[PDB]
Amino acid sequence: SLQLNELLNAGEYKIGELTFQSIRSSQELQKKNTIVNLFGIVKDFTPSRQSLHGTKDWVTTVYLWDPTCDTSSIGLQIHLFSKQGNDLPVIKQVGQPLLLHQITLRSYRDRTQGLSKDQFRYALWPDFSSNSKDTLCPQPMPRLMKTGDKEEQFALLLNKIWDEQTVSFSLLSQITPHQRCSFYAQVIKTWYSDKNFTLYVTDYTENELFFPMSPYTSSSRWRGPFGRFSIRCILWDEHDFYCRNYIKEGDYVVMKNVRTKIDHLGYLECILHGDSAKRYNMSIEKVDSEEPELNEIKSRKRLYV
DNA sequence: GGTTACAGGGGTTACGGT
Repeated sequence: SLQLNELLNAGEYKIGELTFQSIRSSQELQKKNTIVNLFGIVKDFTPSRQSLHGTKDWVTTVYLWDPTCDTSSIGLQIHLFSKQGNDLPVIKQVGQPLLLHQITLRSYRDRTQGLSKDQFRYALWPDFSSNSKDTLCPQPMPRLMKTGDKEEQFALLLNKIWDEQTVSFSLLSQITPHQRCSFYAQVIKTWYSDKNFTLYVTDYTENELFFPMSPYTSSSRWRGPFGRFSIRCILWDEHDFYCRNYIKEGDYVVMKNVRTKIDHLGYLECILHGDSAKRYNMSIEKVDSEEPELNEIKSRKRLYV
């Protein structure tokens, strides 16, 4: 179980006679497009179907996970393509181990993305942990690979590791552009508007890329903290409706799996986009004032009172 | 080398106090 971890945590590894990369590493935003070989498990998949525009290629889309990501993340987005016919992976159920030889990574919308090479191969195993015995179904020949002994071990582990496991919290000083992160914070300020909800929140730790709140402005109802101790969060859709008249100035919140972003004028922000498709599993929820996880915040607050 | 498939998806100036 650990021999798996050990190789993964390197970022790159090898089975049979070819070299893999882990998912987390691979999610690195590479500007230059490179040739990767992947192995993980299908946390989400679409049916193969012909695409309607351009070359109109056959296309299935999948999200490969491994232990270098948290159990919350679906993982790396990969679109597989076939110009030659419908020889794409026939995926039954989640938790199927999937190897993918000869995929490319390419960044888009500030998110690293898999795109398959024309001559891509794959190999696919069942969801061993399922009661159902038919979780693999027969696969199109053209793009298979006869997998060796070692990789079939790997497959049973990944399904096990996944099955058991189905977060990592930061201070606000520790968050950087374009990441998914989780944190406790107290609310300083809110602003509803027609089109969204906004929270200004803090854990009383300075982040370079936060706005510097002046003590010297006139007629501000912000009483503190001053400088770069507060992030703005923007809640869309369901997150708006739940918080708009629920979360209030001075509440202590815990926010899970939010996405960070630099706004137009160059300050780091939090976005919770609407997420109907149960994909990102982000949350924001009130925390009881006397909780032990909140006392590090309270203490820090004395130091800026 | 990266349309198709993505989606989603979007909002003034650190106040305004809606």
